[PDB]
Amino acid sequence: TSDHMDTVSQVLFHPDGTCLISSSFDHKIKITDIRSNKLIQHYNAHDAQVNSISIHPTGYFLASAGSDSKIKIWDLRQGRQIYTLYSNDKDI
Amino acid sequence: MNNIHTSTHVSTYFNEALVDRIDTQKYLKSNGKIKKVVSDPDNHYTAAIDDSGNITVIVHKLNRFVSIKPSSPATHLVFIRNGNLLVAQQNGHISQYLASNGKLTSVIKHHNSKLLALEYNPVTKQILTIANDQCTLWDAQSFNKIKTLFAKASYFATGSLTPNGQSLITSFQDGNVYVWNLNNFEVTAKSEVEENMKNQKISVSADSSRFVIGGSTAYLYYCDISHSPLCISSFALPSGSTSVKKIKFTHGNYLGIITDNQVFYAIDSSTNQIALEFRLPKNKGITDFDINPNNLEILIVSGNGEIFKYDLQKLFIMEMNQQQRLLERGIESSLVYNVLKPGNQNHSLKFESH
Amino acid sequence: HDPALSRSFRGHEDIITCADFDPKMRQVASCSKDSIVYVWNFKPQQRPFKFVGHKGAVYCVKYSPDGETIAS
Repeated sequence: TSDHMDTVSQVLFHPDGTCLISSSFDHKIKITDIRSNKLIQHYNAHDAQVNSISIHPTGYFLASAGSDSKIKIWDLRQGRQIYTLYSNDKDI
Repeated sequence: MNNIHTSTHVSTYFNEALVDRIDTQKYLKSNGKIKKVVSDPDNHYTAAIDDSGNITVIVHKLNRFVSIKPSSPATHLVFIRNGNLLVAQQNGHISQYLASNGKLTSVIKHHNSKLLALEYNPVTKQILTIANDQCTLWDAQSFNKIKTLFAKASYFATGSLTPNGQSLITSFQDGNVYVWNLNNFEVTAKSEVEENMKNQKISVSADSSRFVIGGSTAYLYYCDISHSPLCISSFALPSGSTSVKKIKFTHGNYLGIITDNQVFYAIDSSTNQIALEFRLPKNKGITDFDINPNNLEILIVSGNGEIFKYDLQKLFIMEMNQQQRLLERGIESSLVYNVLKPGNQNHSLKFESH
Repeated sequence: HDPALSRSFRGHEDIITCADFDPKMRQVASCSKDSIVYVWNFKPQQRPFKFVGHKGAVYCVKYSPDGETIAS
């Protein structure tokens, strides 16, 4: 609580299995490392009933999904949200 | 002695350069006249409501129509991309028909209200109903519910969804305008305001960076998310406005307005000034509107019984020209439009939102 | 440089919770919230397989890196 509110969603990893990624019902992704359980940024997520995620294989993109039907993609090499996607009815 | 007539700001504009006609002889069969317009988010299936109330979907390429047998009138219609019609009926229920047949498929009920104002978000699959003291949010397929927003006392006036994105804004009689996490039932943004307004409605842009509030008092409020508070300012209206009955957003930075002086207006929110002014003969009159955004194809229902028959995009030509001829002289738009100046905090609907 | 929704899995009954892929590029596995998972490919003339199991919801399906076994 690394701050999450409820039932945590998918936990993802840096390509090397480090810097794990998590969010839950709370609208934020935390990217935190292993043992050295330190945060690099708050990857604010969707205001979803619940969120969801996968990260592009290169570890560059956080695909922020969730129970609501807005979808957005993050660029981890920048730390910006790239943008909120058109989405067009997708509670991914 | 004395008041204003006749039809010079409306039927003369509306029918200026048509390529077809609503041959109203085929529609106004009631002993009586057309009273209200409700309409299609997919634009083409706009519909007429007469003093009987049967909804006639006017199909503006066929000069044919869908006669919906039940006489119950709509507050507004919602249609989806797949061919269905969701009718917010004035009977307290929302009734879905195959749009393609006028064939009843289902009814959404839970509401106890006279009004069920609808808005449909085609990019969320979500339809919202504004009714009585609640907002019902539901899956646009319309066979279940998502949430019932409500309050302990402040009574509800309005709210809406965002069609090319998503965020839910609602307001109370208090004028308090606030933003919801529509999927968590969270008020994430809150306001307390000075201007209380009866029967106010919130117009929500498809990309809801911008919002507008109407209501029983003669004011209009405009929001812009790029600035804090989201509602940064308020302003009073062109002389003669008494209240605002209906406000709706279009594609450009614009909203249609119906006031209770029955004059309709088109407002440019980039400046908060009126582009178009619409007037009809004494009662008779202008009663409601339908704006279809790509060209602003319009269905207008006038108390004069005429069913229009126009595109605002085409009417804007007259206030594109005119103004551009005057721009050769250098006429100022803030006067042409009547820009409505931001006022005091004493009557604002100022609202912080993120 | 487009999100590129291409062509969806037409026919998914309702209620969808996941997907994974066979890196042949590709066969797609997907799963519903009730009794069913699907596996199909492009060359769209190809037809999907409808698998029955997971009488309750199925939340996730996954393929081995060779696109072989699909755990569900």
